[PDB]
Amino acid sequence: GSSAGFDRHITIFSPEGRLYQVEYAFKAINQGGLTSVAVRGKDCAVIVTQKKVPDKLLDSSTVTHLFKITENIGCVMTGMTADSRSQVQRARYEAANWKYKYGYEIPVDMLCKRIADISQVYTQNAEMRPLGCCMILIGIDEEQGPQVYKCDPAGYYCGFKATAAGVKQTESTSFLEKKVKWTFEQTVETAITCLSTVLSIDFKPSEIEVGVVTVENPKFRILSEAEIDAHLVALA
Amino acid sequence: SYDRAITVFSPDGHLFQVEYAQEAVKKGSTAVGVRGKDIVVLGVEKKSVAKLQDERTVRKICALDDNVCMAFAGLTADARIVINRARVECQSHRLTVEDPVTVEYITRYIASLKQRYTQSNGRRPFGISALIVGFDFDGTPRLYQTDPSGTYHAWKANAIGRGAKSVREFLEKNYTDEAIETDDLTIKLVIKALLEVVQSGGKNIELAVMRRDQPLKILNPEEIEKYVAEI
Amino acid sequence: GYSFSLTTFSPSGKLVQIEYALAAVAGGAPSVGIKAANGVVLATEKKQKSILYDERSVHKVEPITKHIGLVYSGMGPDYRVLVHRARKLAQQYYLVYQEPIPTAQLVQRVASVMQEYTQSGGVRPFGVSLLICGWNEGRPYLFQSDPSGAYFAWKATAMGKNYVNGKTFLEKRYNEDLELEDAIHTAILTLKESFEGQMTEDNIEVGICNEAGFRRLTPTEVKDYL
Amino acid sequence: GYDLSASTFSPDGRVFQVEYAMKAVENSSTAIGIRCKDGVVFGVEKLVLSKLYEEGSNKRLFNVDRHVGMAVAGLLADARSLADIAREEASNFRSNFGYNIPLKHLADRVAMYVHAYTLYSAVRPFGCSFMLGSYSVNDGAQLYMIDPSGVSYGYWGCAIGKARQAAKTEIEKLQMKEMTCRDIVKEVAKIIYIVHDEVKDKAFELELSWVGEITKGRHEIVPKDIREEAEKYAKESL
Amino acid sequence: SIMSYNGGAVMAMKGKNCVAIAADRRFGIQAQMVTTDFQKIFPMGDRLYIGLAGLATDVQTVAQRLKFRLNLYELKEGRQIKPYTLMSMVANLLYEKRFGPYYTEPVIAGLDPKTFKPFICSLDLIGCPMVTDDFVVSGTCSEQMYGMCESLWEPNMDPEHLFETISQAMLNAVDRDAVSGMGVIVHIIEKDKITTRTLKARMD
Amino acid sequence: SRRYDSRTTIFSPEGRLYQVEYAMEAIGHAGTCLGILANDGVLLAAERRNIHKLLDEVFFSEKIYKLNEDMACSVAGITSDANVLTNELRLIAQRYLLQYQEPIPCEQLVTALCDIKQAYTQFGGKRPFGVSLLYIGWDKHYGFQLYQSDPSGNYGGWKATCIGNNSAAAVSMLKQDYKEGEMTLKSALALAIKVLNKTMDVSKLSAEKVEIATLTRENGKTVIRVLKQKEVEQLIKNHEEE
Amino acid sequence: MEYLIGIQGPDYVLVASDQVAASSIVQMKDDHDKMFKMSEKILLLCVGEAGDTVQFAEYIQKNVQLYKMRNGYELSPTAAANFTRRNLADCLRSRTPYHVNLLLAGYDEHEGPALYYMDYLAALAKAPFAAHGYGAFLTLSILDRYYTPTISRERAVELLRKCLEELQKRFILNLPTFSVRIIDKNGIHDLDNISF
Amino acid sequence: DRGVNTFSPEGRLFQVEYAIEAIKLGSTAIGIQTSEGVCLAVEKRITSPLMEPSSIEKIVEIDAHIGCAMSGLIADAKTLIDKARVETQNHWFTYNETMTVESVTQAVSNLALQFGEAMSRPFGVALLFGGVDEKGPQLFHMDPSGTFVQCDARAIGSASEGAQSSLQEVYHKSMTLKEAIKSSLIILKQVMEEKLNATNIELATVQPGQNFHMFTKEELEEVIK
Amino acid sequence: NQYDNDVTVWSPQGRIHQIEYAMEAVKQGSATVGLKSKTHAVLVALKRAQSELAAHQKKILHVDNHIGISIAGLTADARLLCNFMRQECLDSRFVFDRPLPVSRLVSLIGSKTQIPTQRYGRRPYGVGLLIAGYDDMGPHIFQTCPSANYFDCRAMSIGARSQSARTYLERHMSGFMECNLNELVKHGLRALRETLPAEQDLTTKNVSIGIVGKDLEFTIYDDDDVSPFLEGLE
Repeated sequence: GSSAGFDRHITIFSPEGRLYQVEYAFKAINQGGLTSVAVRGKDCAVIVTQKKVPDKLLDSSTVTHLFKITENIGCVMTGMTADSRSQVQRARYEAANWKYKYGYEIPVDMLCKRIADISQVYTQNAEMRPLGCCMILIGIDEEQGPQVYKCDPAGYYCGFKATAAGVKQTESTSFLEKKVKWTFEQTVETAITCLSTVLSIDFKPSEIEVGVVTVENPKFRILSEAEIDAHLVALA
Repeated sequence: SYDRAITVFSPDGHLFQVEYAQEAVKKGSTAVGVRGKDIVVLGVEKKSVAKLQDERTVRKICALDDNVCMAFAGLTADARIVINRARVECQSHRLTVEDPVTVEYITRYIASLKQRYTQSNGRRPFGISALIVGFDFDGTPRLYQTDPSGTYHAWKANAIGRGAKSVREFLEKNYTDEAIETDDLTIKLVIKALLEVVQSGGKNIELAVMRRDQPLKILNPEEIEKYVAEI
Repeated sequence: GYSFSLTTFSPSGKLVQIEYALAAVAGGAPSVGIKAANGVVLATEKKQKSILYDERSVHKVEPITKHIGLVYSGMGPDYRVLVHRARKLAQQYYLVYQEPIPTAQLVQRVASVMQEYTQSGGVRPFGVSLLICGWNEGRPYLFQSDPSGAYFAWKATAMGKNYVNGKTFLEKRYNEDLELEDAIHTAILTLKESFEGQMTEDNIEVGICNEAGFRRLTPTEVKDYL
Repeated sequence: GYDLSASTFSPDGRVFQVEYAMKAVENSSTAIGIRCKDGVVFGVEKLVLSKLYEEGSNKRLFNVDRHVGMAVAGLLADARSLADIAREEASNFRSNFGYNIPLKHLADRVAMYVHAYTLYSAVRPFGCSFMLGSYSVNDGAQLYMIDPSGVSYGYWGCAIGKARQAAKTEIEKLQMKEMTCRDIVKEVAKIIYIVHDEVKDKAFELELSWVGEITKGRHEIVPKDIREEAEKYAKESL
Repeated sequence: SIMSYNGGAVMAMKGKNCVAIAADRRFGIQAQMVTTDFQKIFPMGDRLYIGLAGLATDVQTVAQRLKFRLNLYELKEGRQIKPYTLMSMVANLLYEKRFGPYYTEPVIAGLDPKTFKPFICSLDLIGCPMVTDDFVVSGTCSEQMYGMCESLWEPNMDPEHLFETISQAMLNAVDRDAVSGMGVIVHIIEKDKITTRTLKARMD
Repeated sequence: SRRYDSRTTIFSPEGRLYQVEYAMEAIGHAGTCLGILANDGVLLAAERRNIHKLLDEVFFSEKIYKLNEDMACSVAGITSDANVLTNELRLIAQRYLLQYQEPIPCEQLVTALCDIKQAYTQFGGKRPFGVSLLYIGWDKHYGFQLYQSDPSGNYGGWKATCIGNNSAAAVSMLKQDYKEGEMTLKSALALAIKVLNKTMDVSKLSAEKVEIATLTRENGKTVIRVLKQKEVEQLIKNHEEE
Repeated sequence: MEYLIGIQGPDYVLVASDQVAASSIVQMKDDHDKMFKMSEKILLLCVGEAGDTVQFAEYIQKNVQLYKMRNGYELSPTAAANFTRRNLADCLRSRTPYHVNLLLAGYDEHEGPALYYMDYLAALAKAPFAAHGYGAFLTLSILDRYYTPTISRERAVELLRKCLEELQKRFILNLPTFSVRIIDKNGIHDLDNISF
Repeated sequence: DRGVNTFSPEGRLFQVEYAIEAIKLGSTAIGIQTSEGVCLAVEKRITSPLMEPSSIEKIVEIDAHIGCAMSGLIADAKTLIDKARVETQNHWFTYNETMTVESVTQAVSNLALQFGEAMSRPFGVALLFGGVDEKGPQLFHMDPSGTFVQCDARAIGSASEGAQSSLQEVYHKSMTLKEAIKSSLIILKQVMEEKLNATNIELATVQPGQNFHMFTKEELEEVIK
Repeated sequence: NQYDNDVTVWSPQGRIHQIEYAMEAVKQGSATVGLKSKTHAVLVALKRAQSELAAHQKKILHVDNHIGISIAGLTADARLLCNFMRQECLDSRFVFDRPLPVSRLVSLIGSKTQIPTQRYGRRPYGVGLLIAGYDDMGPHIFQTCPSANYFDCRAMSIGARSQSARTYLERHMSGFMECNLNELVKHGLRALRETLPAEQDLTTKNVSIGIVGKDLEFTIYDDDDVSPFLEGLE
């Protein structure tokens, strides 16, 4: 836990070889108080996220953490809201550019890597802080099937079978660890169950958000309140 | 691009960095100049008199052109930069005015460059002081002195570097017309002045005299020894 | 951006930021490099935090060209930057000379980039050490490039966690007449000395470099060696 | 000191400079926006700090486009700059795509511009909050609010400024969804009179603007005579 | 044309374990001859030479910039450049001036530094390579050179026979060219030695 | 921005440049580099730091770099900083040759590099290069020469000199053993070994712990070569008998 | 058109040039010097487009002088010739090229006497003798016929006179006087003008 | 540590206030404007006996009708002096006429606050501009803050407070140039540490019809008696 | 303490100390009063005198035929802003062949002076202004500050001890519209007189006037020309 000079203020190495500012950025993801879970099925990918809107005067439809990057790529953001929006805007641009210059749709892992590389620059340059958010990407790849990727503030990215982010990230990881060691309905139910179990909450249709991509219908889709209700009743 | 203001005003109205540059000049080797009838005398403490050294490679006295020489004190690396900037200026002046520069003209250019480095973003002031001599187009002897701040003055006799005060204090009482009457008499005033601070005065002192329409004629070990012998 | 340096000289003559970058490299996952008579082996420990991670989604051993492979110890995201820059440097060289860049030439260029980050404005040095291998003119090469930009040629070496013991182990096991297959065995054994629990074919990555070129060993192949 | 720069995260993951900019908004006077069925009504409690000032001085209601109105709170100079940024964004969109910029897209662009001043030490976060109201046949009524951090959301009713909490409670009692702009104007006036403090901040002027079916999609200042009824009704209410 | 302003001719021939490079020595401006000892063939290694024909000013500039690049290469790489690598280096240098080209067509001749295999090639002013197994020509009298080379060149010639062949090829070719001539210089590159000969030629 | 600026190029209260002095401290602990000028050539002897048994040898040397056809140099201090300066030296020499079609005079090359070093200590806000160099070369104006330059941008010509670890003690020995104008390459090589034996603290001198390069004129051409282990081993043997 | 000529002997270089400065059909100056002293042993003879010659020559002169000030010794004739060519060739494809023809004569301590010929396109050539201008067409063959490598300076002056006499009789332009200079180990010497 | 453009709690720019402090360490300069012209007198303040008094230039010519006296950091003054000379010559070239004293002072003043992090700090000098135009003799004074004003009589430098008192007690609207020249020398002598001779002070005048004239040694001695 | 050196640093109470410090510069400058009627706009400034022998520092400046200004604070900043205003007015006449409406010019000053309050290493303009002008909407009186905020006023006062001048204006503002030019200027001089200490009075050496109106170009009255306006004032 040693420190020296300005190592807790800017992204420079501390005596132990750590980057405190990057570590503080991970704590900024938990400031929002939400948890997200992504599960990969045999032929589908599902993203579920907590939807808290206790303001009441807010327009519920505009409050969301699920975004469409391209026609076949969806994503869920966790952490600082404004930081997330800019990261989503950047990802949309990166994908559009890739298609334009290479003539084909950007692979999910290439997009995640591209976002991770942009995040890395903030951890090496002192004049700007890292974004306080986390991005999880899902989509169907022609040969590898359903993909689930996640990149953080450090610029680290990885592919997962199942993953999570936010306040209850650690417990979601443990819960899914046992389960992993699946049909569309099973993958969706697994995701909702993980979120419900770690949060100790019997979810209602308008309290969660669901995004999916399947081998049959690759287009990223958001489930409606009625579609989510069907799954919620089957789990009960 | 580094644009931080390095030289700024202090509460008492002083420029800290400029005063620190003057401190560096004080640690430099002693240099002494003296005006003469038709020759100028420049004496610099050689100090480093190692037996494994190639003496010619580290000369403090330099030529700026065919008619102007100069001595410096302080950071030797800073001095080399300024000397070369002045050389380019002299060449430029000969290609746009069709005439050699006067002593004051090159002193002005050098002083102006030093002043520019005390009011520019991203850079520290030059850590040197210079003594400029020579003769003008007609044939009059000049002795100027510039410092880190960019101010320059003409002098009859002057000293710079370590223990400059001591050599300056002693120079007032020993500078006259009889003393600078003959060419060999201009070499006598300098040496004595240098001897008040130069350890083991003799082979630790470099010499140079600028005459009329004559090149940088550095004196030699035995040449200087003659004067040292008699003295 | 800041135009001043972040790495400066301390009173005792050290550049602490580079020393702190070396501490980040020392706390990283172990990496071993062994130069055999007819090839080079690059082995690294790649232990995931859980079984949720997809082992075949990211790699630590990366090809730069057809004859050059890379491995690192330290910060993963910093390593990605250098890999991309190394690939670019190799292609620039190929465009001009129409021949694959010699390993030593590539290491020099990569080290130069790393040196730049210890003196340039507003940036910290890379927190990674590299192990570069290659085959040029019927001969194998093994180089190490650290955070400061200095690089050394090695016969066999180790970096990251417990590298000091790994180097001592290598000194009492490495010989000049060793063969690639034999080199691969002693490379895995070196990783085993500092390994935690149960070395499988999913928690270690192996890359080899011979006359045919540089290639990452497939999991099936790694299983056979284990 | 972890709160001197916007490019510095504090140990518990916070950007204190952005939070300090939000304090400035909380010191300002209240401004409310209500979205009904026919359009959007804006109401601002413009404090008159001196009798020497003319009526209409230092307005907090702007026109950023033909169909878009903007209500602000916080540092007026910062807010005026943001209004110019929004105007330019709307004008740029019309040039590139040939039609009126959708409100949601306009709110996104401005919010990201606002978000750009929260990442570096070279600049400081904007010290204001604002609402964007609009109405078109295709999109209907829209109301967005953006704060100093750059987050923007759509609302049915919103309030910004010092009495944002007290104003919000008043706004929740109304059923704006099925209401029309004409009857909502009086309600907005009423709420501002209720949240206005008398002991402190004596003397204020009510600013009203609206956009909807009644103004044919054009954002404008509520007609004087219609504002007279509202002011009258609000005075009697409290 | 700009390529005939100064005249000149260069040719390279491949033999059995050896290479030959020759050129005329005339330096002239249009019809007027200025000197008769102008250098057109520059050494670029122990067994690697480059011949340049075309505008005299560009001949000197290209040779000097190439020397600059080759020297830096040898210091950095710590080895002698390969004949083929030099060809690429030269092509890259000429292509950089795609729109505002150096008016010269280089000819490379040499033996590889480790295997001593003969190598010859010719590039155009833009930088397109032409690696051949027999000969390469460049200059104002290329048509005459092609004629001489096509009928005289034989495979697997030894150093003596190769010398005679390239000598006769150049002599008879430059004699039918008005702005080329005033002497011929020939370099025979062998694995163990370099032989340089000046031929007895017409001076008109 | 101002809060983090380390201010590398400013004068200290007593007119000193801290970064330059701190860089000199680093050079003082680095490997020993010694240069000796003789009547028929110059030599460079440098102690090797990379001595690990698992290290491989595939370069020209470790601390000795050829700059052009008639010049070589040795470095002391930050290794990666030396690579930057050595590459710059090569470019300066080639640029001079492109312009005048003649090899750059030894002193002119050193002066050009010193100008770059001086610039870092005056403006830019960057830390200086932590390198000290020794140059050996031959030119048509002054024949065989030896130069030494440091981080401040200062340089000087020498008959014999030393930089790096225990250079102050190495310089003392040189003063009492170097014969002005009566030295030869063979006699200079012996002195180098003698001096190197004292400054180094590892009993047996060892051929693997050192690197020696000589610069001579052969048939109107400069020859620079790094002595092989055999030649170096023999030299060490001579000292034992000496 | 202006006339330049250089003859290199075993240990000296002899140069000469016309002194006419013209404006269309009138000789505005009849004693114009076309030689520029770059250093103690180097002369630069320049002719060509009005304005360019002086601008270019002065630029070279200032750089040659600066080299001596910075190093303590003069640039050799060969290095100076190459420096001149480099500069001339750099402006060849630029917006402001220098349309000048020149001869560089000099004496090097180690190398001896040197004569360099340079056209406007910057091609550099060392030669025993050379000439520039329309007059070179009538005098080059004369030098070819009488010049020997061991020609003495007295015979060289007579050889130069032969060339200049040919111009008086054959050339259409009026060139009545020539500047004559010689460069050797003792520096640059001014000989008597050759007038007609 | 603050930046160069930092405001103090009392509403002042620190650097500008520190630059004004520097003016107080400078030599005393006196300016007096009368109906017959303007005179400028400055104490040379020679530090040593080996120093040549003629090399010290505290009073300079900007143009034929305008003179200038400086005080404070003399090296900084040169930059402004050259700027002023260029301004008047540019004005002559463009409008075929002379620039007024006020205009020249305005142009020079516009370069005072142009610094930040291009000047890195304000100029540490005060200027006195004296000359004759269509409005007759005119005296202007400019300091480091960029503020310039017309004055009847003004003193700047180390002993400016003492000099000002004397000036305002002995100055009237009818006084001739001779009285001004004598009065200004009387005050200079009273605030000068050293003895006031003809080699340790500088004097110049500018009258209607006459050009900027720097008094010679002989002319000073005559007046000094 | 740690929050009062840079303009980009927000303090914990939600304020920017550097901008507050820049407002102090305006408060220490000599007072200036600006008022208007239904037909005219008047500017009255108390010219301060550094010395007893120096001239009174100018305060009122011509910007255009329909616009005049008064400054309080840093003179350097005032000149910079005045130059900018003059250029904007010139541009308007060059492009549209008409005078730039006063309100639009004040908006331009606001955005220009706001930029430096958000950028690191920049400082706020340390000057306050009173802008008098006349256009199609009538006569105007605007007030700008160092924090880039501006106000449209019926009457205003800025500078040292201007609070008492504002107090005076507050009670007499009711009869400003109907007031004719001569009496409108009196109200201006009376308010300006309040800021002066008891002993000192308004003379022809320390009072400059600026007037613009329905049928009058902005004109500055100094010295002897202000006599008429002063003579007859109780």
